[PDB]
Amino acid sequence: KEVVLLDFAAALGWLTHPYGKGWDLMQNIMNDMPIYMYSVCNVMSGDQDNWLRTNWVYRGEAERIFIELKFTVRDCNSFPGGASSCKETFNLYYAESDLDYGTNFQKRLFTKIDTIAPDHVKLNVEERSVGPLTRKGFYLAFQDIGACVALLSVRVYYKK
Amino acid sequence: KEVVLLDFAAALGWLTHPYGKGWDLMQNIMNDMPIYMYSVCNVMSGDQDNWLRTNWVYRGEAERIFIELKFTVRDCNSFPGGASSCKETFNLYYAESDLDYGTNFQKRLFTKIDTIAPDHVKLNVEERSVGPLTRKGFYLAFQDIGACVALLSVRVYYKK
Repeated sequence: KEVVLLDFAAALGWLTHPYGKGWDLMQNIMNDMPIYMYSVCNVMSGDQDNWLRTNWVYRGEAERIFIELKFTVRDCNSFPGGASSCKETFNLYYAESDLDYGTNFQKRLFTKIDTIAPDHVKLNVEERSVGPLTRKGFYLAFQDIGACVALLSVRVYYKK
Repeated sequence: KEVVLLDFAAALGWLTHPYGKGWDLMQNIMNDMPIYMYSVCNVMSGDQDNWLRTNWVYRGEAERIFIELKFTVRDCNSFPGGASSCKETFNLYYAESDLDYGTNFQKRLFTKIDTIAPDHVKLNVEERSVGPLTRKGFYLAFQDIGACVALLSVRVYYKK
């Protein structure tokens, strides 16, 4: 039985560091129900280190969590003239905590789970897992290093 | 050889009728390069008839055009309490013209190509074609009938 801890597409207050110039919330709030997506596309600028951090998530009885990501990646060749700093990967991180950090964030406190690879707008579904988890809760975070990516769905579950 | 006539994700002025309450432009314009997507999610309201129309596209020497769509669909069961009017399909239309209609649009002047089916946020790639085309140009259009859908990529090409 999959027990869902987090389902982004189904409804957040996610932290972006930097705010504005890094990951950006895309939204349609003009219809019956909202569509939200975080994206980033600083493929020209170099030295990108853009962070997106989920809300705090309760661990409950989970020991191994599964993280399912759906996302687009635009290929670096599709940017005219060359995008020499463009990447087609991004990184998946997490941190455990017995307490809500609120808006406090430091990338150095997070532990890498994996580089996420796609293997001209390419659709992707990737799943990773991590455990054992032991604390009251945890955060996930996404580090962008200069890719052009829209996050469509983030689902975290464990198996009971 | 595929000759590309339209590539939405790679950069529009697309018409929405209705404007605001129908298809909505989602955008990230805060980074080096833009990410744009049209979406719609009026799954609660009933009697939806929302239109999104491309720019005018030159036919050139194309006779049969291929239309490649990438998109998400959120399942109707994922809306709590029941979404009795929710759909998981949308329709693909086109119209030929020797002249630019500008912002003029009438749905009755367009011809259906197909219902697009996906077969909780599901990723999709669908391709359809249509021809023979014979006029100076054409428009594509997307009719939403009450689904929750984000259009990620629209590519139109012909084979030379």
